[PDB]
Amino acid sequence: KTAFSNVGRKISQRVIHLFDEKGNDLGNMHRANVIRLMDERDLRLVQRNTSTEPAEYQLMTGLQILQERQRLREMEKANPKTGPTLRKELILSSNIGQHDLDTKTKQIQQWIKKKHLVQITIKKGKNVDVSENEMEEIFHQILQTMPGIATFSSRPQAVQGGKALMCVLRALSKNEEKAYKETQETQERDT
RNA sequence: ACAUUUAACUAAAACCCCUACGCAUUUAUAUAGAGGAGACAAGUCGUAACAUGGUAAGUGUACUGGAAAGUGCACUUGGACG
Ligand SMILES: [K+]
Ligand SMILES: [K+]
Ligand SMILES: [K+]
Ligand SMILES: [Mg+2]
Ligand SMILES: [Mg+2]
Ligand SMILES: [Mg+2]
Ligand SMILES: [Mg+2]
Ligand SMILES: [Mg+2]
Repeated sequence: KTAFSNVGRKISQRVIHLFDEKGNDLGNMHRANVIRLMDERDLRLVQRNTSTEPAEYQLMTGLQILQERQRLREMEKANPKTGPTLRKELILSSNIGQHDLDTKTKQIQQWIKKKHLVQITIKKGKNVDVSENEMEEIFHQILQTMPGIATFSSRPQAVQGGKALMCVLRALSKNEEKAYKETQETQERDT
């Protein structure tokens, strides 16, 4: 995380683009001169933008730093963007039992309702040789439990020289979900 | 409930009842279906225990969880400890 707080007296860079407490642009200056300003005016230094090639810092009072920090947290509460997508993964075997596959299927379902990405790998079993098409059946069994709740993010693909298949499942987009409801309703009208 | 009559110059003859057992009660077997234990065997998913077993283990109790188990409270050492 990046916090809106006083950077301190030790500034990372040597050349610093500085602004005034009122926003007046003071231009670029050396960090040694900035520390002298912070002491002469009794002000603290915050980092407003780092993307700019010349590092941009602004002088601010403790009261201002508080108001901005309060402002920002009122925006994020109003607009809490879910930034990270978490890639959960399950390595399965071809000879997995039904009780174990039913347990791992329920686990996959809970990951999809949380809007995660589920990478499913299926590997050849111990003492067992299987047709690569048979391994692909498990993917369709897992997804069949989630008819209108999930779909192939990446379709089944052979990996490790064909020894083990791979896949990625995802939650259906809102548009794809309304389409499924529509198609399902049309079938209801037909029947 | 039943009630002793005839007979008696030797003495004997009459005497003969009916109510229970069932839709009760006792015990057991058979049968729809649902579970447990053990044996064989070692497939499936984890690695809970045994080493400080990789979060020391366990007792009681509570809650929770695919599963061993996890966590809380007290207790035990059948653990450790300048
Ligand atoms: K344990
Ligand atoms: K132990
Ligand atoms: K206990
Ligand atoms: Mg990861
Ligand atoms: Mg263990
Ligand atoms: Mg342990
Ligand atoms: Mg305990
Ligand atoms: Mg818990």
